Amino acid sequence: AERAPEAPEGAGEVGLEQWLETSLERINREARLHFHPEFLFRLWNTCVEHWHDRHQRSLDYAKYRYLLLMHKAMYTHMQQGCPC
Amino acid sequence: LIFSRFRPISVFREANEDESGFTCCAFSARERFLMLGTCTGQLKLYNVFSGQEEASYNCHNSAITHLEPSRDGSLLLTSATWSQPLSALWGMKSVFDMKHSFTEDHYVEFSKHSQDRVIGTKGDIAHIYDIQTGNKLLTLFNPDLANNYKRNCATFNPTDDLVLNDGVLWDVRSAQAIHKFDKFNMNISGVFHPNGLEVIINTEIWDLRTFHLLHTVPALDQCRVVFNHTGTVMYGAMLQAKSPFGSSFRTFNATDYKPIATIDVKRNIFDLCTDTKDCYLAVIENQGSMDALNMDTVCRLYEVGRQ
Amino acid sequence: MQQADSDQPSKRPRFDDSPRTPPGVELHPDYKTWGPEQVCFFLRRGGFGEPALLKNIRENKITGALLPCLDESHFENSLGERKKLLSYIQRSGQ
Ligand SMILES: [Zn+2]
Repeated sequence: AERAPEAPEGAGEVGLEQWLETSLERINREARLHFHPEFLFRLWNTCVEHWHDRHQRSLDYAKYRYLLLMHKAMYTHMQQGCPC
Repeated sequence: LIFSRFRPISVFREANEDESGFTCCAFSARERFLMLGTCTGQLKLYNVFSGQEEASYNCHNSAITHLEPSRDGSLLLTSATWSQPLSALWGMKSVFDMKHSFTEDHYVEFSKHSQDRVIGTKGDIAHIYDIQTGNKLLTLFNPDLANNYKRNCATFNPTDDLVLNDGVLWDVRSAQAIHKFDKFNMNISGVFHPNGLEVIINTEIWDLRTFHLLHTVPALDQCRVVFNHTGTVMYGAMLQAKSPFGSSFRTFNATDYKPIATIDVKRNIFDLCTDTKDCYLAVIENQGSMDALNMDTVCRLYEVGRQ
Repeated sequence: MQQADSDQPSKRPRFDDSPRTPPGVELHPDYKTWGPEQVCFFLRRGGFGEPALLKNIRENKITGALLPCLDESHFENSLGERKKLLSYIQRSGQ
């Protein structure tokens, strides 16, 4: 039958903190080239007002959910076709 | 005309997440697995029969936009969204390792007949790489003939003789443009019919022998087009120029370009794919909202033929 | 064997595993260009992210240009808080 290859050695090793903040740094720089700040703040504000404030989750969880939304927004935009 | 009926039978979610973020799908070489790409760069293999996550890999630093296994299960091509390297070639046989990266190529695919080459796309430029060495064999770019399509994907014709890039037809062995197709949209660069006779650019269907227009088909506008294994049917799902993904996909007859159905899954379609035996249709479905918060994206499996 | 630049954590943050135990990008330079979303970020940084206030900011579509022209009666439509908010907007940068 068809076997799925083993994960590489060392997968999953990176820490959340380091991965989260590197990610947030990269995607934020990148997003600013494609979106106007109102949009960027719409995603940030929902995530923080909803996950951090109403549902009382850690800022890291809220940031993580913002990261997920920004990635999908970057995905949509580039599939549509980027002028630059 | 059995491509008028589809019955949802299975659903895949990301198993370790509150919100699923599939952005891409492709059946594995021997179709035991549904390979699902995620919005953060991960690749995940689900067993189609059992429905369970059988493997997870970390491939890129941005959403997966394209997956192509090689027919021999040796290799996998992936593309990301905006993070370098944008595309890469991976080994599939014992351990998952990266064979080669294509730093600036935002889209890649295998040559069709003999899968020994990768053709990549960086903006208006097409690159042809050798699979074993990863060396750039040639660069296809003609500044005079460019159409500057915003969604340009270079591609080999079925026999690897020809390349379509940015609406220009290239003869591979002379490495020269032999025809520019006139531009009638801003985005879609086009695709070869599997029969090797026609070129489909957006609405316009062209004849390769004579370069005469055959059909204009308004339903295809801005649609990502997908042929079933036998080349009889094209699936089509809009992505326009509130979510820009179409809520539905249309099937057509690949011989006469006449509609067969218009299927509404009541969810934004991110991608779709179909197996070779034409049993299943996998569709990445997203929960559209005016609400930014809800972006849960799953993969629903359809049985083709069954109501 | 794993490329370290494409690596991700194996543990994913989960809602039920992420309780709070008790910034990202920057606003436009001139207040005038702010939509209500940038105004809400601004208000939250001052400690005025009461969920009711930001709801009104959105429904009434209050922009940044508008933001200097307001009074405590508007802010009613908690007298002590209204004084602080009125003070916050006054003393601020843009
Ligand atoms: Zn852009």
